[PDB]
Amino acid sequence: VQFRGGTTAQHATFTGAAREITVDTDKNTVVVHDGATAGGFPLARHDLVKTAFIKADKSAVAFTRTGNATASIKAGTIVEVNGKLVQFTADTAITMPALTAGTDYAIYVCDDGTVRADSNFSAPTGYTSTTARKVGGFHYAPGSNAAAQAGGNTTAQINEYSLWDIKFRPAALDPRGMTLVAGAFWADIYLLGVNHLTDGTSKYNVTIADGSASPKKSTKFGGDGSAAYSDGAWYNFAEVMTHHGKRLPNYNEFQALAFGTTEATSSGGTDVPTTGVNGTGATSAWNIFTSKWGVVQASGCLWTWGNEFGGVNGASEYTANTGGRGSVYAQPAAALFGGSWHYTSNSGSRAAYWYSGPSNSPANIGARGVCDHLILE
Amino acid sequence: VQFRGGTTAQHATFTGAAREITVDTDKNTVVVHDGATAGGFPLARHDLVKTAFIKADKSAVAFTRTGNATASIKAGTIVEVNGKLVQFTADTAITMPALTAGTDYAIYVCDDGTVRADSNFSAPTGYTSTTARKVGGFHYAPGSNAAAQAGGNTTAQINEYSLWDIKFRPAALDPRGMTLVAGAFWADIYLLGVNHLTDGTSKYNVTIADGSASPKKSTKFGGDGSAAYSDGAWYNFAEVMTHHGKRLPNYNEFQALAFGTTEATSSGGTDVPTTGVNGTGATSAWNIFTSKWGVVQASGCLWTWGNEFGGVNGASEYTANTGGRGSVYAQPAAALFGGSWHYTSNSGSRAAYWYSGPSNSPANIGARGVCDHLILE
Amino acid sequence: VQFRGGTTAQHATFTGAAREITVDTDKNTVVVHDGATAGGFPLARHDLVKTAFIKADKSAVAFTRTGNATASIKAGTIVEVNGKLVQFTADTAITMPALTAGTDYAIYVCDDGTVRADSNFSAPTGYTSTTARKVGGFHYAPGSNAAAQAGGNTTAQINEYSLWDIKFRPAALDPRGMTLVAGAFWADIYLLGVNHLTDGTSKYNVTIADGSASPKKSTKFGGDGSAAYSDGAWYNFAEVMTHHGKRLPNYNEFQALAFGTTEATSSGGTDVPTTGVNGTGATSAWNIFTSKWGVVQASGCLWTWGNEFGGVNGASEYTANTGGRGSVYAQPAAALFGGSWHYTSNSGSRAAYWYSGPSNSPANIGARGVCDHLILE
Ligand SMILES: [Mg+2]
Repeated sequence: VQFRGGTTAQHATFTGAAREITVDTDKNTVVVHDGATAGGFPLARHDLVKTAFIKADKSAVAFTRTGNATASIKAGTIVEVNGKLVQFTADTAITMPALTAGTDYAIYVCDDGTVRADSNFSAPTGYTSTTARKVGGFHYAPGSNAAAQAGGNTTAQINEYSLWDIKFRPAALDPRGMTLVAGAFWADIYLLGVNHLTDGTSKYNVTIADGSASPKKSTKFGGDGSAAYSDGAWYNFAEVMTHHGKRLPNYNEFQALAFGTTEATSSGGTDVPTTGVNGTGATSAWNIFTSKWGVVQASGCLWTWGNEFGGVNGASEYTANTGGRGSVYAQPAAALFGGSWHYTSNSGSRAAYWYSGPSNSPANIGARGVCDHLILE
Repeated sequence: VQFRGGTTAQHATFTGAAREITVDTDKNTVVVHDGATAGGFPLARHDLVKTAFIKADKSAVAFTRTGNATASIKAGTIVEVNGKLVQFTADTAITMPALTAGTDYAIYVCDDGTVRADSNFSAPTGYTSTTARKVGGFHYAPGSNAAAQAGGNTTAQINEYSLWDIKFRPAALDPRGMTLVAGAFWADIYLLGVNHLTDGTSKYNVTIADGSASPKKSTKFGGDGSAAYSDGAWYNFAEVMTHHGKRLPNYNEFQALAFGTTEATSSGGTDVPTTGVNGTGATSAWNIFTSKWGVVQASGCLWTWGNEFGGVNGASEYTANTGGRGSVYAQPAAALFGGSWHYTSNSGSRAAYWYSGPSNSPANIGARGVCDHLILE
Repeated sequence: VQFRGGTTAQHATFTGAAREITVDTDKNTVVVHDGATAGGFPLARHDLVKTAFIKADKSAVAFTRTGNATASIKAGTIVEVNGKLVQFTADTAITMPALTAGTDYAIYVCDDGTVRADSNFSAPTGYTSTTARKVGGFHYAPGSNAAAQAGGNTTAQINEYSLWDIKFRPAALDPRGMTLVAGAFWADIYLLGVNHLTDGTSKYNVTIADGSASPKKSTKFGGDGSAAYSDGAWYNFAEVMTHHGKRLPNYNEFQALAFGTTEATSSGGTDVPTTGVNGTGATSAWNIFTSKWGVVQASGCLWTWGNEFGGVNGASEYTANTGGRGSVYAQPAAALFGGSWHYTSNSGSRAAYWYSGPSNSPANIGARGVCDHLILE
């Protein structure tokens, strides 16, 4: 059976009988008729709804944490994948792989109707990137989020605030290793590592970048992938955050992201070399410093450079201290937040130090990234 | 009549005659054929266009203010609601309820083809949240926006700049009580109130939060809903804004949002206890301080904490003044903007004071929230 | 042939045979049936996918620069235009007009299946705004982007980083004359001009706005389109950026956008009056100062006001120096970035000067705009 049809031009002056259907041969679609409206009512090609992703509540993430190792996709979620509609009319359990402390996972909605997580961010095992659509993810943390203001524990579990989907996520290109702070913005769970080019800025159990162990030079600003910065100046850490679509925190962001840590407490000992791990000679375990949002080593471990200036100024004369990129005049200090291991009761979620100019590079200053919260219709 | 059909796999090697239609039984959709293309041309299921919202001009809000108490939805607006297409081919009047000074309203497009406003943000009277879709809203202000730089009047009316829709709105979760400043960002119409947890940050005729009447403690940062902060330090006001997905203004934002106020003028008297209402012993009525964008008490009433640091510094020694969350060193002042009631000709849209550290808490400092402008395709 | 049909209510209790199609006369759409599901499966009206724009990689712009004067639209791009689906299954060449140095172009996908650029931002020649859909654009620069840290050349060509589309673009209303810096945010290619109301903030070969040649007064803040500001104070430049949905850069943004310029080098001579053109008596041609991202006169030409405060403070007393909009107390300096023509080896991508209060207005300070990167699903 071949239906009556014609071009779009031929349809423009044609009024079909009520409930008559024709085919527009220019568009390769069906046109429904009502006995009254010239041109009828063309229907949409599936191609024009490719990547559709519809949630019942667009103001919240698409998933719910249901236990330390379990999560569900929410009722009312509709997903286009591989030419098909896949929907969930009730909260539906996500099939989990083996979960390993300090690892990010991607959540996929597949064309067989299943929803599943995997450590692989291209495709889950058993599927391809065609039959399985990445719609979100989460961080399986090495310990709990802070229930109050005494840090968390060392029981590996899903961080509820690290749940993201394609329309509810970090603005930064790579959403991995980040957590949503009070619903307002995203923070890196871990302090910046030396090998951030391959690891991203936020990775568990890696060597922390600071004034002595400088980060690798950004490949967007002349770096070759191997060379590190000559030192850990503010300029270099800011440049690295920019590379990854992030920034250093301001004071309002820092107090928010670090809330839940054990206040007026520092790591002790002589160093904090590694993310998510006890410091060298530490008197407090790493988990003492976990925030409400699951930010790890949120205070009392390393200072983070901030994206704010103020406090004491440098000399009122042109000073070439920017790594060969011009001079500064009356340069104010760049903020440092959080305290570090040797600062005893001065560390905390509002600890702030404004004496150090941006060219300074001591062993107890590193960085933590933040970015905007991206919500989409 | 049952059409020829089969699975998606069976369709992959099938080329129907030109204008033949088949049914894909995996997808439950129609496939159109052209006599040439194997697989044909699948059509889209309605489920995959749920929540569609299309405007002729996505760079502007979907509505036009047509009078003090009237507004229309713009021509070319197409809305999916309850499985149906509802569109407007000309500017179409919004059915209004009784309008009450200092109240927010939601605009709904309903499946019977009507567009209507209501004080209820779940559903308009006569409808449910299924048959009526919330697409936007506005603030019915207690007075006019400033036509020049002498404030506004006390004639209750729709604030044109407070019009928002789901793809043209404050980035903050709750869009109510906000206005778009020069098309650039949104500002709270009213100064922060004590009861912001229930009222939101921007509400007419409520008790203003300041250094003596501290805001309720944020429930995202340890608050129980009843307890207030011990004082009105910068830290506490910043924390409240974060709770609501907002922030304190910087200097560029403040001069923009306050433009239109009566410059070099203060409220006078001894206090400004309440939003949108005359101050205690005031020599100027509240409306003298309305900005071009309808920001109420924009200057000369209470200072707002700003999200900027600079000016005079605190001691260059560790000082525990953050409410038990660590120490500050060489802490710069946090900006204050706008002036307050006792500052005579020093108040204005560019009034700025940089002597007060963030731990200060006097009766003449409160806060105003701002957030980004969210525009979506 | 008229198909069986009825209202949506009549459909609710109707289960058609498998592969039966009916027409919902309320919706004017087709409903597919499966012999089991009451109500069947309504299909989507084309109206509900109007403006659909789907890319294979939503994290990147839709176009690729293939030469100095050529570009293609990427494979997998699907576009709704004039009721039709237009797609590209391979990278497809964009038809170019004559290209003129320092000019912005719009890219259109047309309903005849072609993709083409034009200097006109309403419609390309030969088409209307109905048959041709603006989907993006680019800047044809007067010289190359910096390949290293020695600026660029004077060979006119497409700036790859200036490529934008409707879902990958400056957050500012007008995307023209901007470039994406390290994938993080957008910067104005050119310094702010006097005639920014008609030209936008970023235009080639126009008179630069500075402390002597003040910008035209913003028409959103009392300007009439002809009057200029009394001087070039920080306040005025910030106000102009706000008008255009932009802001002055902070330090982290500035070092990023200016990277690639010839460091520790200034224009020389006595002035830099014009964008994209040699300075008056310059010892370095304009192209010496082109950044990696194609930011023109990025350093060593004019200082830009920054959106940051710090450094040396003004008197600790109320000072009416805001153009009649209140007084400032202990006002910190507003940052200046980049250096200017007379600053020899002190200029560069990290050059910063913090001695000048915002009310200052010398001939060697202007402004450059930045804004957020807008990525959409
Ligand atoms: Mg500052």
